[PDB]
Amino acid sequence: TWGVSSPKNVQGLSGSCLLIPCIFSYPADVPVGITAIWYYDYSGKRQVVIHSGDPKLVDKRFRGRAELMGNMDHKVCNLLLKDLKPEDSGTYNFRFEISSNRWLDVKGTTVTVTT
Ligand SMILES: CC(=O)N[C@H]1[C@H]([C@H](O)[C@H](O)CO)O[C@@](O[C@H]2[C@@H](O)[C@@H](CO)O[C@@H](O[C@H]3[C@H](O)[C@@H](O)[C@H](O)O[C@@H]3CO)[C@@H]2O)(C(=O)O)C[C@@H]1O
Repeated sequence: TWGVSSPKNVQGLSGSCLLIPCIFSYPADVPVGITAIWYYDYSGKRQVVIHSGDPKLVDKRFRGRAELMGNMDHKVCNLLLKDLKPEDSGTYNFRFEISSNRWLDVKGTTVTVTT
């Protein structure tokens, strides 16, 4: 079945890093490269944190501070956020595109960054 599995909320500290564990799934009948995209505040600012298809789409606010630590071939979508700022608090949502066969996790993971 289609889905993304990750903690609902995670806490982080200013200046530190945060690794959001992530595993995704899709039906075995779907023909398969997979594009990985992580959004920040999808329903609002909708800024691109990670984009494996075209890194040029990444918002300047995240360039050099975020990296996809997962192996898409192994269905791992781990997100590493570096040099955390209080402004990084908010919800991050993963989206993967295969080919109609695309999926956006509406749940996402909410990050809280304190001093
Ligand atoms: C396998 C599959 O069916 N993939 C669909 C996906 C998934 O259903 C979805 O990602 C699961 O979360 O939906 C696709 O279309 C959706 C996409 O365009 C999003 C963009 O935000 O909107 C969805 O419609 C929403 C709409 O935006 C809301 O305003 C409304 O209240 O609810 C609608 C849903 O009922 C689209 O369904 C996708 O690309 O993600 C199409 C894939 O084929």
